[PDB]
Amino acid sequence: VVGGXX
Amino acid sequence: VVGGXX
Amino acid sequence: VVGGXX
Amino acid sequence: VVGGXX
Ligand SMILES: OC(C(F)(F)F)C(F)(F)F
Ligand SMILES: OC(C(F)(F)F)C(F)(F)F
Ligand SMILES: OC(C(F)(F)F)C(F)(F)F
Ligand SMILES: OC(C(F)(F)F)C(F)(F)F
Repeated sequence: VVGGXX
Repeated sequence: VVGGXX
Repeated sequence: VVGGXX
Repeated sequence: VVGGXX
């Protein structure tokens, strides 16, 4: 899986 | 501001 | 600002 | 198998 942000 | 995770 | 995975 | 992003 991959994820992120802000 | 404050944030993060993963 | 964050990101991750694999 | 491949994955990525951000
Ligand atoms: O979630 C992984 C990714 F990101 F697609 F490569 C997996 F390989 F496990 F599918
Ligand atoms: O965003 C800051 C926080 F996180 F609320 F402390 C500020 F105080 F500057 F609003
Ligand atoms: O992305 C960060 C967060 F999470 F919003 F605090 C930044 F401080 F950089 F805005
Ligand atoms: O996921 C691989 C791919 F990319 F299809 F070749 C596997 F060899 F494992 F199928």
